[PDB]
Amino acid sequence: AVVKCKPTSPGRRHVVKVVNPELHKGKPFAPLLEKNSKSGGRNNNGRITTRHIGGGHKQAYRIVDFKRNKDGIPAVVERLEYDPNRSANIALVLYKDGERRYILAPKGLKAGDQIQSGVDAAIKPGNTLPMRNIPVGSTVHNVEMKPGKGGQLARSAGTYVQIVARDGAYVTLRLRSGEMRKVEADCRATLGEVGNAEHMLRVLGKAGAARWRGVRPTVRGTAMNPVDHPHGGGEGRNFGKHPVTPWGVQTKGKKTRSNKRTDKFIVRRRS
Amino acid sequence: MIREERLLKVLRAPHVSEKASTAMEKSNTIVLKVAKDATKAEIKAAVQKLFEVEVEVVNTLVVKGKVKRHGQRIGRRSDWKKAYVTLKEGQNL
Amino acid sequence: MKRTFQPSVLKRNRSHGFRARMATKNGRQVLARRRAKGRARLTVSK
RNA sequence: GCUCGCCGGAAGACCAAGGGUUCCUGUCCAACGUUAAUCGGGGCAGGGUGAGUCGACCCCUAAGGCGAGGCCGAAAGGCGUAGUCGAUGGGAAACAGGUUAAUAUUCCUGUACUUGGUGUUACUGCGAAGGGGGGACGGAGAAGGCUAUGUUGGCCGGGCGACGGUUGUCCCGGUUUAAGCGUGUAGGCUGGUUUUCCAGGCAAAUCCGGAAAAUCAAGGCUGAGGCGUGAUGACGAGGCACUACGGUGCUGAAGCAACAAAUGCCCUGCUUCCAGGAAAAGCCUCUAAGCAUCAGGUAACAUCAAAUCGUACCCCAAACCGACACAGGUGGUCAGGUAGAGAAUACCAAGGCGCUUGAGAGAACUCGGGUGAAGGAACUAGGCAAAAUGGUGCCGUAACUUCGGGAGAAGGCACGCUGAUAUGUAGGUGAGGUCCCUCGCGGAUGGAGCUGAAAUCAGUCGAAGAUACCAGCUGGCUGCAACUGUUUAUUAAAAACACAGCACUGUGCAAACACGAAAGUGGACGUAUACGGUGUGACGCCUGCCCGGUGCCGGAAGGUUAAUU
RNA sequence: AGGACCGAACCGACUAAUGUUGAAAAAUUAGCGGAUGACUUGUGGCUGGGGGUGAAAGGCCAAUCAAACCGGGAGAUAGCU
Ligand SMILES: [K+]
Ligand SMILES: [Mg+2]
Ligand SMILES: [Mg+2]
Ligand SMILES: [Mg+2]
Ligand SMILES: [Mg+2]
Ligand SMILES: [Mg+2]
Ligand SMILES: [Mg+2]
Ligand SMILES: [Mg+2]
Ligand SMILES: [Mg+2]
Ligand SMILES: [Mg+2]
Ligand SMILES: [Mg+2]
Ligand SMILES: [Mg+2]
Ligand SMILES: [Mg+2]
Ligand SMILES: [Mg+2]
Ligand SMILES: [Mg+2]
Ligand SMILES: [Mg+2]
Ligand SMILES: [Mg+2]
Ligand SMILES: [Mg+2]
Ligand SMILES: [Mg+2]
Ligand SMILES: [Mg+2]
Ligand SMILES: [Mg+2]
Ligand SMILES: [Mg+2]
Ligand SMILES: [Mg+2]
Ligand SMILES: [Mg+2]
Ligand SMILES: [Mg+2]
Ligand SMILES: [Mg+2]
Ligand SMILES: [Mg+2]
Ligand SMILES: [Mg+2]
Ligand SMILES: [Mg+2]
Ligand SMILES: [Mg+2]
Ligand SMILES: [Mg+2]
Ligand SMILES: [Mg+2]
Ligand SMILES: [Mg+2]
Ligand SMILES: [Mg+2]
Ligand SMILES: [Mg+2]
Ligand SMILES: [Mg+2]
Ligand SMILES: [Mg+2]
Ligand SMILES: [Mg+2]
Ligand SMILES: [Mg+2]
Ligand SMILES: [Mg+2]
Ligand SMILES: [Mg+2]
Ligand SMILES: [Mg+2]
Ligand SMILES: [Mg+2]
Ligand SMILES: [Mg+2]
Ligand SMILES: [Mg+2]
Ligand SMILES: [Mg+2]
Ligand SMILES: [Mg+2]
Ligand SMILES: [Mg+2]
Ligand SMILES: [Mg+2]
Ligand SMILES: [Mg+2]
Ligand SMILES: [Mg+2]
Ligand SMILES: [Mg+2]
Ligand SMILES: [Mg+2]
Ligand SMILES: [Mg+2]
Repeated sequence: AVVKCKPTSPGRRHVVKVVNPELHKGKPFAPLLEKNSKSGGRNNNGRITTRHIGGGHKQAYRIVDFKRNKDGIPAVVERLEYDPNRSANIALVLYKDGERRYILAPKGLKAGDQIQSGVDAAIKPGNTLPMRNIPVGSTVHNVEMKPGKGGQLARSAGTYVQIVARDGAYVTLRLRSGEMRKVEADCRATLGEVGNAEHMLRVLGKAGAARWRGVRPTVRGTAMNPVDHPHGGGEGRNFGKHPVTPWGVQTKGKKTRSNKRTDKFIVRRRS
Repeated sequence: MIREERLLKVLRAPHVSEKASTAMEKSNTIVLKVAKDATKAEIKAAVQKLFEVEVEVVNTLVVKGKVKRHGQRIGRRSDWKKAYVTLKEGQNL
Repeated sequence: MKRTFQPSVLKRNRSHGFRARMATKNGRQVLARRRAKGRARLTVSK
């Protein structure tokens, strides 16, 4: 559910929360947890290479089964869980032979549901199959770009991909960006949409809410001095320049894709 | 079994002070100056050999040398180890 | 007020100590210069 | 020595860091000490730091570092795998009393505890670089149960008062006791056991996970505190004797209860929220290659060992960082009384200090303050500064509003003491007693004693009762920025920055983009509800026309056009 | 519940006076803002000079910053004093 907070303080006046009370209120499942320390957007030269990253809350990494490789063995959903690492919720599933795993929670899945992967799985949300065994016209998510590599496409909350065509050993996918893209028909996908579609309705309400997420403030280029940024300087407010990145590249319209290796898989750019 | 050559080298001097006199007269402890790298076991074996008294226990400490002057010249006396060796109540060294 | 020199012996030794100097070639060149000058104290170690 | 004054959430006490003899004793007063100095953190000489249990060392890992091979790079070197380091975190064990001029959880006394090495006896499947479990973790909030501690009473010892009174409902003091061991309490968590079986735990496993059964229902874990013991002890108000008048020697009474009570403990609990909250070892357990009436396990006992290094002293400071014996700076721990909401504040305790020039005088003027006739902002750039308001309870409170606010709006009334209600109330606490027993640290009834606000009605003193300290000035119109935040360390705190929100735009993942000759790394163990860039800046109503110029996007016919040939 | 309210510790630094060969190369005193958070603080670590870092003041990078400090080219050059 989506809920507006009452304005008992200015920082709460605009807060809109997305509360899922289906989500397990306890601790995660420990065998599937790793530590992940923060970077502050710094690389192994110790330099900031992505701006505006730092602070925020401590988070453990949940090992999530993006490969969905346990074929023929059904699993039951034990519970849905909050995952701080990603917008989608995750679902702890228990396979019949006793193995527990985490998967991306698709829309509509709840505790008690049965799921399956393989060439024989039934066509229902949460089931994983190669896209040559999935009917053209299906909505899928967690789509592989190479067979056996694991899902890389349509993983974020509420996303999905549509299988629009199949030509021999390749399928044509319509991705959430609007791009039509070729992918080998031997790639696996999970049926349904990714759940938690109300994710995008939340309103942070205050600066500190973005700080909790490890986002540091953005200083506008025009607020700096010429030595700092191409937009810098000028008495009062002045621009008189085509807008650019901090490193001098046009930032309103200029395209930056350059990959002749993967051009052949793009059937139609997103426009 | 520590070597007798090792044992003959670790007891340097007996320490003479009011605290040492009172350790002898109140606790049956003798205060010695021992070799800087002397261990408690070595000091104990050396006293049990060369002074021929039974040793209950050895306590040790390192005295740091003072800074002194000499004709407008700074210098430093050596560190040196002190041992409180306790005898067994009736040994009477 | 807080002045610039705030001592820590660990940080001193890690930053300027004998082994830190020996860890890199430019550090060894520091030690070489200081020996050729005849410093009585090569490093902050002693 | 006697008085006086000052600090007392510190100006007391203990640490860490840092310093390093500044510690204690004798002697000396040249220089040092902003004066003198017989004194000193000064000179000189001597003394002083005692550990199986405290800390380091050690086992273990975090960020991060280094990094055999390796990948990369003119050289130097960069990055990184196996590994190996790295605390600010995890991992065994000791307390009370006494004692030195100067050390003490280290010495002594008394009473404990931990780990390992052996050496026997007894039952004996042990074995890991591998599996599982555990260690193991957030914020906020609520309430109970406690303790530290305090107050009173009882008890014990002492007193009978330099001036009216003081044998009493009078005065003073003391009334302290640990770790450990036994007990498993308030309370928190979990159903327990026993079987068959299995695409999971890189092999295996009797373990873990999963399934299916029968069976039994209180078993298991955790746990403050209390009680018993430790303890006939120690300590102990005082008294007595020496004094080398600095203190030691000897002796020692009471050693109880009730009430109040933490920010400490139970509690790494419980409840709840979203921003979803280390690792590795020690530890338990499972087995593999292997050893197999051998090694090895368990328990008992006996005996060994527990090394080395630190330990003095300062430590919100004259001993550290500031050139100074410098109104500065410096992390942690302890937390008494009266009043008070309080760690504010005032006065005090324990304790520690009077700040290393003094003596006079009592001009201008300067500094820090007190008071002020009449007037009351006339001052001035400006009410700058000052003056003023100030507490609690209750009455009462406007435009407007995003319905939360505005609001402590504004304005007002009461307020000390004594007595009664009620020889101390409402309430809290709760003994003996009686009863019951899933028989105890049990539970019910019982209410003695203790503690105890508020109010109302009378009376009463002062000019004044929130009496000191402490402690909002208030209202009206208007610009700007929504707001809490941030900023020019050292003349600018703002209308500047940020901001949630909005939009454009890039980006299909070996992403765009960024650091990097490169290898790589960040972005991200993310995947378009995502990520980068840019502008705008909550919210409400909105956001019109221009593609000529410049940029960007698309386009591919024609002209122009490089190396090349 | 809250980047909620009042208010100490703690963090800051709005006004005035003093001080300006200071007690102090930035403080003292009286007032002042925040005070459960975008808070504050200890220890250790990483980023290195046309480079870092910057809720952006050209701020800060050891009392030094529109290009740190040390050493070197180096006795730069100086139609100027
Ligand atoms: K500007
Ligand atoms: Mg950004
Ligand atoms: Mg933004
Ligand atoms: Mg500017
Ligand atoms: Mg430029
Ligand atoms: Mg302008
Ligand atoms: Mg213009
Ligand atoms: Mg020692
Ligand atoms: Mg000296
Ligand atoms: Mg002294
Ligand atoms: Mg003299
Ligand atoms: Mg003098
Ligand atoms: Mg001296
Ligand atoms: Mg001993
Ligand atoms: Mg590492
Ligand atoms: Mg390396
Ligand atoms: Mg190599
Ligand atoms: Mg190690
Ligand atoms: Mg540590
Ligand atoms: Mg002492
Ligand atoms: Mg008590
Ligand atoms: Mg508190
Ligand atoms: Mg000491
Ligand atoms: Mg002084
Ligand atoms: Mg001072
Ligand atoms: Mg105070
Ligand atoms: Mg005067
Ligand atoms: Mg005056
Ligand atoms: Mg006046
Ligand atoms: Mg007047
Ligand atoms: Mg008047
Ligand atoms: Mg008037
Ligand atoms: Mg006027
Ligand atoms: Mg005038
Ligand atoms: Mg004023
Ligand atoms: Mg005033
Ligand atoms: Mg105007
Ligand atoms: Mg503002
Ligand atoms: Mg503000
Ligand atoms: Mg300034
Ligand atoms: Mg500042
Ligand atoms: Mg200012
Ligand atoms: Mg990559
Ligand atoms: Mg605006
Ligand atoms: Mg703007
Ligand atoms: Mg607040
Ligand atoms: Mg402080
Ligand atoms: Mg002040
Ligand atoms: Mg405020
Ligand atoms: Mg406040
Ligand atoms: Mg500076
Ligand atoms: Mg330059
Ligand atoms: Mg030259
Ligand atoms: Mg010259």
